[PDB]
Amino acid sequence: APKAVLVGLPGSGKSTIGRRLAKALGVGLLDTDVAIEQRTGRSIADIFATDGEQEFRRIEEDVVRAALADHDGVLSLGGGAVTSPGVRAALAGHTVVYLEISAAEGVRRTGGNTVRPLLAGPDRAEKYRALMAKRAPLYRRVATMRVDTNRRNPGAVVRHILSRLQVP
Ligand SMILES: O=C(O)C1=C[C@@H](O)[C@@H](O)[C@H](O)C1
Ligand SMILES: [Cl-]
Ligand SMILES: [Cl-]
Repeated sequence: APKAVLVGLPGSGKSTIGRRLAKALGVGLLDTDVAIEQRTGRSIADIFATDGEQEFRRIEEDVVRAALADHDGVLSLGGGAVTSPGVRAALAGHTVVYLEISAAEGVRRTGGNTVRPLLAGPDRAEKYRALMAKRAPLYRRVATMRVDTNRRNPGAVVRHILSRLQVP
C-alpha cells in the first residue's frame, strides 16, 4: 500500500510535490495516468477521443485500485479519479494528501502545451473553475490531510507534509 496518495486538480503540483515527497520518504512515485498509458498502450487523449470519458473512468478506477494494493511508495491520482465512487471507496483507510490551489494559480500552471481533454481552450479558466467547484467536495471527502500549495513554494509544502505525516 502507498505511504501517501496525492489528490488534487491538474496544476495543484501532484507531479512535483509527489516527486519530492517520494525522494524524502525514500520510495518510488507512481502516477496513475502513467500506469493507464503503460497498461493500455494508449495515450490518455486517445482514450477520451475515441472511447469517451465514461470508459476512461472505468479503466482508471481499475488501475487506481490495483495501485492502492500493489504500490508501496507515493501514489499520485489523476485529477478526476475522485469523481468515481469506486475510487473514493478504495481510498478509505489510506493516507490521502489533498493539494489545494486557487483557480487563478491553477489556470496559470496549466497554460502550456500539455494535452488535457477536459481543460482545453477557449475559456480554459471557466472550465477550471467548473472542475474546482464540482470536485472540491470530493477531494475533501477522501482527504486525511489538506495542504495549501498557494504561495507556499514546493519545498515548504513537502516539509509541511512530512511533519504532518509523522505526528498526531
Ligand atoms: O481532470 C481530469 O479529469 C483528468 C486529469 C488528468 O490527470 C488525466 O487523468 C485526464 O486528462 C483527466
Ligand atoms: Cl463518455
Ligand atoms: Cl501545462
